[PDB]
Amino acid sequence: TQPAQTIPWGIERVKAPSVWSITDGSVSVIQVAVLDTGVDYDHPDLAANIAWCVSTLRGKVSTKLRDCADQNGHGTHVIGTIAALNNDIGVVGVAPGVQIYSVRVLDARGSGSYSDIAIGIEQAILGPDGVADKDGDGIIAGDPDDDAAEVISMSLGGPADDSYLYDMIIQAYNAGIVIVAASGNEGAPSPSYPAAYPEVIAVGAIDSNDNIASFSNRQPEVSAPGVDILSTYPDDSYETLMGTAMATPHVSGVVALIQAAYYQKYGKILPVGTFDDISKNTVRGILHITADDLGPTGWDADYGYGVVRAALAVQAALG
Amino acid sequence: TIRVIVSVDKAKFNPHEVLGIGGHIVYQFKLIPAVVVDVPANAVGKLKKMPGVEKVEFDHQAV
Ligand SMILES: [Ca+2]
Ligand SMILES: [Ca+2]
Ligand SMILES: [Ca+2]
Ligand SMILES: [Ca+2]
Ligand SMILES: [Ca+2]
Ligand SMILES: [Ca+2]
Ligand SMILES: [Ca+2]
Ligand SMILES: [Zn+2]
Ligand SMILES: [Zn+2]
Ligand SMILES: [Zn+2]
Repeated sequence: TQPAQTIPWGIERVKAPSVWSITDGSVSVIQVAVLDTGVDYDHPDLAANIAWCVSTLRGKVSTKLRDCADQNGHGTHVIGTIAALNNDIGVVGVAPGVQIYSVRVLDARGSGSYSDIAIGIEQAILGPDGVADKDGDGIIAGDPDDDAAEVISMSLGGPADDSYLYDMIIQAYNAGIVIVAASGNEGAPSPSYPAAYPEVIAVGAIDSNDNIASFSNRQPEVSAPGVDILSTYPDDSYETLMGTAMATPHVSGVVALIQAAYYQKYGKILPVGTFDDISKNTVRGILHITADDLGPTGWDADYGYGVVRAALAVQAALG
Repeated sequence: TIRVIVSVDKAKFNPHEVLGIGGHIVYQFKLIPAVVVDVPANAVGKLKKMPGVEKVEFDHQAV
């Protein structure tokens, strides 16, 4: 039997609930692709937002449920942080009405290969129809005629850089898609890849006293709740975890909210923007200037621009 | 066998010919000119000189 709904502190922290009266993310053209261990697809607090379930493990693309299910819990938890439903049970995500493409690129261990991950990105871009730009107009993310995700969320990272992974990230960036990745968990001076690419938002982790977590790789672009994160977990349950894997979906939920609220108002999505951005004209510029500036002023190596805040980002986007 | 990712010149490279060096194709990317291939550990040098092969990269694991 299911617990009554609670709002995990991290959702409160990124100022999501005050957005939901404008949008919960449930604007038709918007999808979030979660590249992870898969998803507990019948989870009562997730089922209704899972729009597509793909797997790329071992180089072999599969839409079979045996293949797409979460055998770990890591992807179920992450996904619940973006998109657990706003109802009577369990938890609630940053964007509790957004459609999710669960793209299974990590195995039963929470570990995955670069080549499966790169296939995963291509699949997020292609969407279930297996075509990127179906009408050949150049618009992919935000084109309601295509089925590309507008957000790619990667709670994974590794120390190695390759041009095949790098070129896939340029493809997603050029497709107009916001890429979000965990900075990593080694307490290192800089982020893991792909978080470290200029096309990708590197996300670091804070705890409930707003301190940066000791394990969070430094030099992120933004930071988010990532210690003591309650979310969904198999089978049809809940668990509390820590890591930059937990911080990353908070930032992807905020992005979905921006793009969903902007589309709803303007019938187009915002451009992605740059790692440097401080304008109000791109998703990343808005994320930077509306982040809660913790530590030294402006960008710092612990928190990056600061803790992302949906309620101000969205106000700024519609401003 | 090891699994590598070959950056290719579309108009020089033949996926059917990696069999020549003991290889087979795993996945051909649609959006990037690259192909995931499985090959004998000692064929990497041969693979590197195959026609249409521009770069051979190795696979890595992420947590
Ligand atoms: Ca279940
Ligand atoms: Ca709920
Ligand atoms: Ca498509
Ligand atoms: Ca299009
Ligand atoms: Ca179009
Ligand atoms: Ca879309
Ligand atoms: Ca700061
Ligand atoms: Zn993890
Ligand atoms: Zn093989
Ligand atoms: Zn490599």
